[PDB]
Amino acid sequence: LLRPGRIDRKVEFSLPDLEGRANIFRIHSKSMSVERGIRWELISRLCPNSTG
Amino acid sequence: DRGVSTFSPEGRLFQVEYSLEAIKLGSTAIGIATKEGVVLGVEKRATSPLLESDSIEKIVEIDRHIGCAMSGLTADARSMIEHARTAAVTHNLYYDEDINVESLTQSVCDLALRFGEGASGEERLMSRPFGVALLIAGHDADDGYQLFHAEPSGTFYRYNAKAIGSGSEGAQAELLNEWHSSLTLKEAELLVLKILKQVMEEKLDENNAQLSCITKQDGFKIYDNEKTAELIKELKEKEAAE
Amino acid sequence: GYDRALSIFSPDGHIFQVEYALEAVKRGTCAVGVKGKNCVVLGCERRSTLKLQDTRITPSKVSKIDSHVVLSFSGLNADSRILIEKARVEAQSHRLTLEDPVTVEYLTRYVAGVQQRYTQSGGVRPFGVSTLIAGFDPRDDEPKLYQTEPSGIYSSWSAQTIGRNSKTVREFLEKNYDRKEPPATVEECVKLTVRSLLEVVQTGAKNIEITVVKPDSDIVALSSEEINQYVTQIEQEKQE
Amino acid sequence: GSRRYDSRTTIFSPEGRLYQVEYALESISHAGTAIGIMASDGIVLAAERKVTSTLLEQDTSTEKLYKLNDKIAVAVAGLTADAEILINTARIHAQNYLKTYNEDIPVEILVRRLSDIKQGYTQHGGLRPFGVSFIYAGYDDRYGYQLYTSNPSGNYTGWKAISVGANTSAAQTLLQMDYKDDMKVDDAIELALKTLSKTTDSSALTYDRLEFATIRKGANDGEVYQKIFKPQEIKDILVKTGIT
Amino acid sequence: MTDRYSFSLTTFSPSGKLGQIDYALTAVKQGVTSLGIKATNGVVIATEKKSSSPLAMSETLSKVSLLTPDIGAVYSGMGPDYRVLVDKSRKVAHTSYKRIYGEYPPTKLLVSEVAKIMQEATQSGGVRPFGVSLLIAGHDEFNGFSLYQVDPSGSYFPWKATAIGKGSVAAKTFLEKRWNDELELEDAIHIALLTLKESVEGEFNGDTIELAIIGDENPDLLGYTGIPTDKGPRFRKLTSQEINDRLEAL
Amino acid sequence: TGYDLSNSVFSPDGRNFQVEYAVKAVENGTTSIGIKCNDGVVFAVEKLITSKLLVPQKNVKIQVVDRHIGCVYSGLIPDGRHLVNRGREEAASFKKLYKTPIPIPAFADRLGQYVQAHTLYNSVRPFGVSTIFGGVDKNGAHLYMLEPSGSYWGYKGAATGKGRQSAKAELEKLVDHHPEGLSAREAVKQAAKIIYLAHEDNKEKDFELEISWCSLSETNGLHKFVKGDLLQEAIDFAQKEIN
Amino acid sequence: GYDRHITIFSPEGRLYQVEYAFKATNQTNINSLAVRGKDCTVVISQKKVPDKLLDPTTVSYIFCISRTIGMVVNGPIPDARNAALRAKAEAAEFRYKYGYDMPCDVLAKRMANLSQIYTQRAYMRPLGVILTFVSVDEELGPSIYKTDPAGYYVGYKATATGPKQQEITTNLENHFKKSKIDHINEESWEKVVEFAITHMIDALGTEFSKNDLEVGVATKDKFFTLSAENIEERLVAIAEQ
Amino acid sequence: NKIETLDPALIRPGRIDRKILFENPDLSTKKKILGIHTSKMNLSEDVNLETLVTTKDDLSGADIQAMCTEAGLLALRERRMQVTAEDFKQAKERVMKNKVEENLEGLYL
Amino acid sequence: FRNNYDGDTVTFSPTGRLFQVEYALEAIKQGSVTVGLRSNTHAVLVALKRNADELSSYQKKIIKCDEHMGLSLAGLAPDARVLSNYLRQQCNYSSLVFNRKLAVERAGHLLCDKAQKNTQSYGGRPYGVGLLIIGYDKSGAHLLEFQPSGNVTELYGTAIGARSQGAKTYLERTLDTFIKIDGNPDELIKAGVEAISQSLRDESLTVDNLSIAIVGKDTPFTIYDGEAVAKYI
Repeated sequence: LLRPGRIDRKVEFSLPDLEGRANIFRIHSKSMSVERGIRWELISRLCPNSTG
Repeated sequence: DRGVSTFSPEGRLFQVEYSLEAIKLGSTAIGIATKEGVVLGVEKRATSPLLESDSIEKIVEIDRHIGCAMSGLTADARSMIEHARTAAVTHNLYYDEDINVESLTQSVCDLALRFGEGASGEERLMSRPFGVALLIAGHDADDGYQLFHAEPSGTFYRYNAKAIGSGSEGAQAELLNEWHSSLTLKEAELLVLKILKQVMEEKLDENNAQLSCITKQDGFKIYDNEKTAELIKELKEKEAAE
Repeated sequence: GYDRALSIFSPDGHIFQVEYALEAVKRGTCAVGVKGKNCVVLGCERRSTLKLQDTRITPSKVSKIDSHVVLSFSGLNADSRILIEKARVEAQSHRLTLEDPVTVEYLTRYVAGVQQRYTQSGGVRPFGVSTLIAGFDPRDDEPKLYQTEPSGIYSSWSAQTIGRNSKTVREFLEKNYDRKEPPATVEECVKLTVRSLLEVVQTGAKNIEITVVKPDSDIVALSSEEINQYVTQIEQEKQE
Repeated sequence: GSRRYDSRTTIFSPEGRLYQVEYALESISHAGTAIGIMASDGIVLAAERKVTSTLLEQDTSTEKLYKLNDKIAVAVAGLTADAEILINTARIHAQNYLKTYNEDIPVEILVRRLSDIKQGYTQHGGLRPFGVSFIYAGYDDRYGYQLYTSNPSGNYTGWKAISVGANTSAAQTLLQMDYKDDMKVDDAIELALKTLSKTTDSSALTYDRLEFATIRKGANDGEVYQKIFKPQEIKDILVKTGIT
Repeated sequence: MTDRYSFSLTTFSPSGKLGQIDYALTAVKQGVTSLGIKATNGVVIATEKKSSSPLAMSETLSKVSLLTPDIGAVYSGMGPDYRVLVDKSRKVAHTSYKRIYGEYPPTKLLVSEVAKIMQEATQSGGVRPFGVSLLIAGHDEFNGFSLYQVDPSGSYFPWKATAIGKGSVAAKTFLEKRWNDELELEDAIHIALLTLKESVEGEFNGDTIELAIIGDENPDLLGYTGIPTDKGPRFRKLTSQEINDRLEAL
Repeated sequence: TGYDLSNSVFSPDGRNFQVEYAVKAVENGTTSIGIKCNDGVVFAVEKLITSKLLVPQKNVKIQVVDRHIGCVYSGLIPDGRHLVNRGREEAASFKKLYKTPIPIPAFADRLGQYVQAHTLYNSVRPFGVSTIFGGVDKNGAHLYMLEPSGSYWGYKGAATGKGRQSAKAELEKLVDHHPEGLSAREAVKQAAKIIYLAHEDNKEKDFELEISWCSLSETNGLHKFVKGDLLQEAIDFAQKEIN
Repeated sequence: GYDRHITIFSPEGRLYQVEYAFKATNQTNINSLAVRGKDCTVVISQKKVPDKLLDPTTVSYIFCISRTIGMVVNGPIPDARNAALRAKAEAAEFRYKYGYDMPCDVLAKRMANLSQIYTQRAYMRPLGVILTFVSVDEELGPSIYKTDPAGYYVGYKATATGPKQQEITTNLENHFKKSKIDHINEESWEKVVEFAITHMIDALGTEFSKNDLEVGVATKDKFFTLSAENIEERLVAIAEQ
Repeated sequence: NKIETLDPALIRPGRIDRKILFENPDLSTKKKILGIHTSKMNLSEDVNLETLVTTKDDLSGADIQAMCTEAGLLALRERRMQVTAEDFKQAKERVMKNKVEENLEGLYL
Repeated sequence: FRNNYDGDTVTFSPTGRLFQVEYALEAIKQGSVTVGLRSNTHAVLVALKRNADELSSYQKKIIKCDEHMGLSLAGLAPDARVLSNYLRQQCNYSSLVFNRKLAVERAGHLLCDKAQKNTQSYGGRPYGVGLLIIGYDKSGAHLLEFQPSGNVTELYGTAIGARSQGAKTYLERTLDTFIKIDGNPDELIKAGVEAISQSLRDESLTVDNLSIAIVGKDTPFTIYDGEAVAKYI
């Protein structure tokens, strides 16, 4: 299957940088009521690289 | 073993790649330099009310007109600071002259560089370049006020504004816009504290922030408690309009 | 002899050795310091359980480094012996060259520089040893209580716990001492140190040493009858 | 060739307990038993030989109890080769201190320095550490009799009774029940020989598999006298106690 | 240019007891047979010394070597290790010995010096242990005749009788019975040759069998009889004829 | 398996396998020839012109030792330069002691010890180069080759590099046809021929011919490069021969 | 595993480096024969047929150690040069200190000590050559000593080295035991040469020519090779006979 | 015991949400657990609840189960007709002794 | 990849390659691009100064050894600092004793010996840096290319760093043009401006980033930047 023809693109998805993981945290957090003024980037900073 | 000798596939030194992560854990330090004064403001780490916050230091005098901030492995950075102190005194003897911040920056990188592998032109007694980065600031006529950021790489860059430690990435993003040529000492001071609360996990206090400056008038001078408090108090009044 | 690299940084930006060193400290049996504004009070557990061990000639953890500088530890018992000798020579080297006994502040940096040299050299493993350093600065009566890490970092602390089960002991010091005003007298302060140690020791009066060091090189040791006196008070609190 | 290969014994262990030192205690317990019993008026010191071969002239050759000087005798358990180097080092150290200060070295000082050498080996020596425990039976006027033992770790601990070598627990347990604080040297002689026989698998522990020494201040005109007891003198006191 | 080793290759086995000490010992056992009987008026040391190739000179091959004119020694194990260890032992004894005493070393003393050197080989990184066992047979005033056995472990003990090499087990037992408290010099040699025949049978020419005694004193051998109160060489290396003679009186 | 890896440990056949690895570089390197002639020795080396960025006559591998020994080498280029330095060190030291030029036999003997020394070290790698060296001295013309493994012999003719196969097959027939040898002058033309047969092998890039010589009669037992009219005729005439 | 690979004592106690070294000699395929004359020591050896690249007259096996000692080396060609240094250098050493050159027995003792040392360090390995020192000592008269990579050594009445040493031994065994002579009792050294060549041709089965030869004769206070003219003159007598 | 005994695969993390790490009983915990056990042993009421806690070495509630069993085991050997204050106290020493014996002395250096 | 041999410097693969050198060639391409060209009477270096970010100031890449000699760094930056201090001392010594300036050929040769030495034995990294050494001496203008391996080679133009092929394309066409230009600084510099625009793809010059230096017959070592380089553009 790996041989060419069959598979024309191969792409590695990896755990993103701090700015993207701020964005993934951002979407979920918005949906919930929170005390506003929240620094999304603060919460992501502490977390090492991590899954969605 | 993975020595200093043996490189990564790209060709980088191992220790240079690892040291980036070491610094990241370190204490956040924020430097904005202007031609009206270098302002160094740092986060003091605290784990207890029982820790005594007077004793600890993260801004360290290296010379009469030289201030420094340290991040990385602290215990390795304590030696680094002792030798830097030696270098400065030794120059002062030879030329009867206050070392340029820039030369001092180079003299320190030459001393981190020296391993343990076993050379044939050099003295070995370490194992690696230190995996600590330092912000070396100071004043001299030629360049005016300066702020340097030394890497474990054996590379020095001069900066207008540089943030290292935990908050490296988010502080830098603001510092590009907000830093200007127009800024003076009172301007600079307020800005540093503002960035510092966003990247500080807990609240901002005058008892977990330590400010200093290098001015040419005073040399290296650590601000008392009272000034620090007052600039915090002044920043509050503006935040409550919102 | 050995000189090959062991200061090889992890890819998680740490010396491996330094991690292992931290692990070791814990195991050493607890030592506690709480300074008053008129004393430093030192408590520690010693081995004395074993019938047919003569305590007079079994070495005591608490160590004279100078008449007014004392040192206690948690960690490798082998490596401490080396440590204590190093401090003793330095202490005397100050009186020889700069004159006057070590300032406490100066001995704290000396002790720290030994650990640091072990991390600069790849050859030499850091000691797995933390120490409590306490004393009176020259010409002065101010109590200093210092703390070390085996990694080569030092700091001053109002109260401290190192060694076995720091958790229970830490939680007690956060409620029983407050930083705004230190214990007023020697007697009030001895009682708190005693109360804290018995938490993880469980009773005894024979096994535990309490050593009070007061200004002007006064080191005096509490009799077992005096230790129990404090226990007798505390039994009444626990009952009510 | 030499770069590739490693036999580093100078790794800081992750358990806080260096693995090489662990194995040297195993090796100690293969070697015969040596017992230090401290009494107010002396140290009664006795160690069984571990050879038992008949062709071998055990009689002549002391191999465990070595007299360093007048007040200090050492019993060996562990590796006999490693041990020889430390005997010469311990002998020269007591002489040098005696020369400088004109006082027999306090016991404390001597034991500490020797322990610190063992320590040094794993500190950054690169050396495998000596796999020997020594009971240093010592006297000095100030502190009375003093009894200390060493470890391959380079740690010493004082005691009023100690055992090393084989049957550490079996010997220690008997001494705890039978020895009382106040028993004198006189009792301890009788006590030592009998507990050893009972630990060992031998039906009677012969005089020729024994080494016996005492350090006592009950030698007249305020003096200190040691005597490594000769194999036949061990035999008479062996008969009294009924082992034979 | 020194090997980049900086540490002891020798490690404790995880069950105790050095790997390398065990490794060195096997060689002594594998190597050819030697026996010795300590006696009251001498010491007999005996070894097999088979032709390497008939064309090879079988006279220049030696396994007896001198340490002092009074003390001789024989080994089993690695041949090249022995030669060097002897040379070191001449210096360790003689010079240093003369400076602190100015005599020939007594046997007890000489044997102890050798023990430390074996230990230092092993301990030292980059240098693997000497795997040879030597029997040092000698005379001193204060202990009469003495026989010590020196193990490659750096340990020594004196023995009434001992054997090392392949045939050691058989030999020791044979001897054990024959050994007496009072022994004739003549009988010690008869008994020695009798056992040696059983180690490997045939080749009993006194050429291929190397025999020495630490016999009685000679101002004759000394080469000055002008004062004959001086001790002569105690050590004597026997001729082939002498051995031939012993076979008839056995 | 493991004996191979460990530098300076007997392979189970015999002799460290790294010494064999080093030989392989020398084959991959450029042609170098050394010809013993009546008068003296004639060296030629193939200098590839990869590009015209390269400076004509100026990427010489020809390095004088003392003043009467040419040295030229094939294989790993840095390794040569270290062994080249070593020859220099050795020549001077002889003149300290004995106040006169080193003989060529003595040079061949003393250079060879240096290779062996590093290859009974595990810590210091093999040399990756065969060196052709020689000159004319008081004791006459002499030609030696130091193999990568360290062996010195007299040679009528010597060759190393990729095109030694071509070089060898000619030199055997040239000696068969001329057992009385040939003058160094004629051999300037004949060196040029030999190199042309070897550039069949190294046909990928163009080349530049460089001869040097040390001759008894004509360079007066000093070593100097061949250039101008001597070199030109050698090019011109050889060309015709090989067509 | 590991123990075996590098120098250190294997579990068995075997030194694998040494075993391999003995194979190494045979790989050069050189064969030697040495006999004892009455007053000379004749050693003769093969040399592989010359290349047109090489010079056929060059030799590199023979090395004049001192006036007394000549040496012929069988084994690795590169290591033979290495070994040749140490023999001459220690030969000269003895002249300064003790005032004269080493005997044959005494030079062997010294090389053997050196060999042993080379084996213990990792970095150092035993010289893979087998060395054949020839001499006429005064005290021992005609002498041959064979010194091994191990550091092992012993004198010989007559010796052989190489893959086909097996054939030579059997010939010399026949030669010297039946007669019952420890060495050749023929006085003229020329007839010892005549005769050692004769035994070589017989034993390996292949005739020798000037080019394979190479004749070493050591005498009292001299080591010499025979001139090429003389090599050819011995051939005329050998064929008639 | 752990999720590392299983091949890990527990799907949807937030679908298994919070995970609970059991610490072992501490000093205060084992008072209460003790109180149940001592009510079964006849006449052990005499020995104050608190002082029972103090005199023993810090141990888990499981080891109280071992100790309570030890009291009855000793009462059976003695043919102690009714469980006493003396049994409960004796019980502490033998139970603590078992646990130390079972441990292997590897020597803290 | 790791594999092969590179923790061990001595040991090589069957082919004979040492992996350490391969990595060191890659290292060049990661860092600064610099181009050189020379006429018979002048020697030119054109270096693109670079930084980490905007607030960072730009940082020299030509480090002046002497009034008569220079070098430019492109692979490892700590390595270059070492060699330059070293080379400063060697020019002093040679000028002091022999009264003769350290000529560019020897200087590359002394330098090879130092790098080679660290790679010969255990201990010591290969110097990964590629240096382009210019110098003006009695025998006119030289440009040498210091390989990480320890090989020097005389060239007339060369380009180093990633995508160096573009620059070389230009220089070979105008090889003849460039050499026959002599006595002209302006002319030379103008060509070298164009050489480096071939290399750069999806990347911008800036005049302050562009740093150009000459050394020649009438000119000592001089560095020109800003308004100065605006002239040659």
